[PDB]
Amino acid sequence: MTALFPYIAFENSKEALAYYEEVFGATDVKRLEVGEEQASHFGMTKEEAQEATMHAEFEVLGVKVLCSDSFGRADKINNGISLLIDYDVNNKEDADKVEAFYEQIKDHSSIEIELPFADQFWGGKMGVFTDKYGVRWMLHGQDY
Amino acid sequence: MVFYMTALFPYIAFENSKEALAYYEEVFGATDVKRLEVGEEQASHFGMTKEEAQEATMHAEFEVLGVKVLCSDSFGRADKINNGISLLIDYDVNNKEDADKVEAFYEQIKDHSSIEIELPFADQFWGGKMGVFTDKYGVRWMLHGQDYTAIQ
Ligand SMILES: [Zn+2]
Ligand SMILES: [Zn+2]
Ligand SMILES: [Zn+2]
Ligand SMILES: [Zn+2]
Repeated sequence: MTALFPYIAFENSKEALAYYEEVFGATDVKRLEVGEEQASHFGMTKEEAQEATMHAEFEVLGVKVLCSDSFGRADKINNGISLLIDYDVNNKEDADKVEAFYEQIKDHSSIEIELPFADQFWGGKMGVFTDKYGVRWMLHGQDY
Repeated sequence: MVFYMTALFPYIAFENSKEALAYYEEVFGATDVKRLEVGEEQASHFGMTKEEAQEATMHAEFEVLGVKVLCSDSFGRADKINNGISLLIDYDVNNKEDADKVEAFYEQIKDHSSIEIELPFADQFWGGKMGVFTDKYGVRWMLHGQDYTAIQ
């Protein structure tokens, strides 16, 4: 029923969505552009509107992230609020996906590794990194 | 046999999570508050006094409208909280139990002195409800009611 979603204000969500699709393996990408009619209403050209995003979404590791363009109204993305992806180390399907995702992302030039993804002394796995847009991601594997 | 599904949680870096947790308990009606303080033994390891460690938080959680928020102290390492990443609470307008809780929560929070209303919580032309506000810590919350009845 009730669910929480981060809602990110990107400078350009069109670019950011292509980045997550390529670097993070993001799936189910949906993007609502500023319509040709809406261009005049917002105060932009036909081309500027085609590049702009009203509302968007993408799934990373089966979790949904919502986003929209800043339109010069939002603050720059920082690490004050990080996105933690929690998974059960005893759920093979998810555990393998997290493994594959990290394997594919760990060496990427856009990714800044804060804590390499690894098994922690008291249990589970924990990894921390920041992407080129400044989003801080934390991968948290727990034993339930 | 029993497994949990993958879930996303915001992880907030507060200057003081102890204070912030009391604020959410009081102003937001936050429930299931759990706080792990810096232990007396850990104080020396962290480079702080016994008192400073009792006030400090290593890990914490709280529920608002049945959704979980994680947090920890900044310890001067994290950036100041802004609206680059907002927290959207999504619910069904046609689920009376949840709809009433969202209504009651908003009614209780709208007039508070800590709360800055960006968009009053209201029905939207194309369907559902939407409301937007920022708290004293700079967290931007969005309330979003969805109608799953087709337009046609
Ligand atoms: Zn959509
Ligand atoms: Zn852990
Ligand atoms: Zn806990
Ligand atoms: Zn809506």
